Amino acid sequence: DHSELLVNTKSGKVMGTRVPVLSSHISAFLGIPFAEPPVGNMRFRRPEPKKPWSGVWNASTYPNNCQQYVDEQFPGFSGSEMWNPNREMSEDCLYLNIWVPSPRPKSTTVMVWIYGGGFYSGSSTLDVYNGKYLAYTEEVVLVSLSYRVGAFGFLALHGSQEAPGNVGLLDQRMALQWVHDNIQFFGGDPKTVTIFGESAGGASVGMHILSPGSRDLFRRAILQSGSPNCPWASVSVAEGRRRAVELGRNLNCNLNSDEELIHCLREKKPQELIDVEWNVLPFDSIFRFSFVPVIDGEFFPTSLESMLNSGNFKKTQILLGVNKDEGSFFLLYGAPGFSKDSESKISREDFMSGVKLSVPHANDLGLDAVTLQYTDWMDDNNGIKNRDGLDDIVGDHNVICPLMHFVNKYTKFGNGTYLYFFNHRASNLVWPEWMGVIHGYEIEFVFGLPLVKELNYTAEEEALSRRIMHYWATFAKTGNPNEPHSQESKWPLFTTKEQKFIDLNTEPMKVHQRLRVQMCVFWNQFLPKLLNAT
Ligand SMILES: c1ccc2oc(CNCCCCCCCNc3c4c(nc5ccccc35)CCCC4)cc2c1
Ligand SMILES: *[C@@H]1O[C@H](CO)[C@@H](O[C@@H]2O[C@H](CO)[C@@H](O)[C@H](O)[C@H]2NC(C)=O)[C@H](O)[C@H]1NC(C)=O
Ligand SMILES: *[C@@H]1O[C@H](CO)[C@@H](O)[C@H](O)[C@H]1NC(C)=O
Ligand SMILES: *[C@H]1O[C@H](CO)[C@@H](O)[C@H](O)[C@H]1NC(C)=O
Repeated sequence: DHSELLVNTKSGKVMGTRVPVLSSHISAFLGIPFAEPPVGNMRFRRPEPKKPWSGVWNASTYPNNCQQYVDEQFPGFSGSEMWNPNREMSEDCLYLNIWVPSPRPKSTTVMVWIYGGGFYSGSSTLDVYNGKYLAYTEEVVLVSLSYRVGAFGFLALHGSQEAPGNVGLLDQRMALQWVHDNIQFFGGDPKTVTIFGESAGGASVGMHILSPGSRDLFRRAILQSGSPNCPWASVSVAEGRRRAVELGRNLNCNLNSDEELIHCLREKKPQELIDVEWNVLPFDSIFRFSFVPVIDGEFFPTSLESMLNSGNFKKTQILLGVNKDEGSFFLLYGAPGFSKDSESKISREDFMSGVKLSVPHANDLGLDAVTLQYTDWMDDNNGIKNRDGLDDIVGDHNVICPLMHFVNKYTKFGNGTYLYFFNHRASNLVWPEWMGVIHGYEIEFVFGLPLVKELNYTAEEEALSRRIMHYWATFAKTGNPNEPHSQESKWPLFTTKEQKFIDLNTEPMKVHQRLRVQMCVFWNQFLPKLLNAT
């Protein structure tokens, strides 16, 4: 080798870069391709594996982020801008990143990060997805993948093979193929790969657990605030088709045959599709899960629920959880009365509307049912209560109760579940109090940022991040987040009978049972039953 930053891989030779890590240093390989650029006539198709290359691929800088809608609701605002692309956007975007410990290890554990963003945005290159503190602190090879989002990734004319749909999931699978085939040269154990991810990354993980074509490519799985059965995470092939033809209609396109339609859509510039993306949604939910995975009979042989009942999925160990206020950012962005700079107390009227916004698929009875469920009628004009109740509505319906359904289903067949509730609101949070513990805001703990002194996290936050990185890495290494026979308090296994989970915050650990049963019984059993009858 005569070098640490040089690696020969079944695709090509790769030149690394040396990086500082809290006064130490590590190796890092940025922007390694794993597939052919999906440009021109390749748009909306299955990816192809990268054609192997003569020479030294300069893997010393982050790659172009994929093409997505950017978030300008708060220009200049870091809380919101941290999530936007920070490298140039381009259809040429299927690369990946490895952080290897230094000195290069023998065959140690690999974690692969799959970003979220609702399947319409996201980027592998964000400050908070910086793999170096975790790769360093826990001695793991940390990969981060990238995948087409939006129409580029999920336009779906089932029957067609030109835009079959799901292709963004296939992007991830191929990144995962590549880890299977090449991570050995980098010091990592291809028999010890944990895929982890948040939001749509969390659901993508769960979809790889489910899909036959992906199960064999990894060992263990972490799902953070996302689950494949989330209502924003998939659509029927009928509704993908319907939505895809509506992108044509919106862009003046021939609609007689798929060939016609795809051809038209392939001619248009990127920002053009992005600009009419919103306008495919029936009406509506706020924000733009236009193009998402399809239940296609291929990647997904049958319906998720049926897969999940029959046990048709990978049986291994999972670690997963939710944040206390998943819903808060949705309300801020899409619902009246809710604004970044006020306490956002909610009139009783703005509650009726907010309910309607959050449960689009429901009839008047559904809305009454949800309203009854979440309303204190001894004090129905409390604007804090109404504001918080709406938050819980949105959080439970879209993240917690689908996640709890998945957990109870998986655990009947799987080989060990661990379940967390992250309810710490960070000291240095730039968002207003009423949002609480926000969708996405445990990521920074997982990826080590509170160990950087520059960023003003408290010491008790430094200890939390260290504890969490350990749980995560110990779990990836062993299928269990606890240390062999250590003094520290044990995070119990989640079981069907007893359903224990822990909080994840600065106070000493507490174990609980049945995370949000009452509401989840409502969302998972009662409400669907009531809508199917009426
Ligand atoms: C209620 C209803 C639907 C929901 O779907 C999801 C899962 N993914 C949604 C992410 C797509 C919206 C992201 C646009 C802004 N990017 C952010 C993202 C996240 N958190 C944010 C918090 C505050 C402001 C912006 C955030 C975390 C996920 C990455 C994108 C969560 C969720 C909650
Ligand atoms: C995970 O699976 C392992 C192995 O597939 C299970 O361990 C076996 O348990 C049976 C009965 O408990 C024993 O007869 C064997 O000695 C164990 N085998 C091994 C290889 O350890 C284990 O119980 C499963 N874990 C969970 C939490 O479901
Ligand atoms: C790798 O690429 C970047 C792009 O500007 C450059 O800064 C860096 O010095 C290059 N290294 C080599 C080996 O050329
Ligand atoms: C704490 O650090 C931040 C960096 O995000 C810095 O901008 C800020 O000025 C510091 N706080 C105070 C009170 O000076």
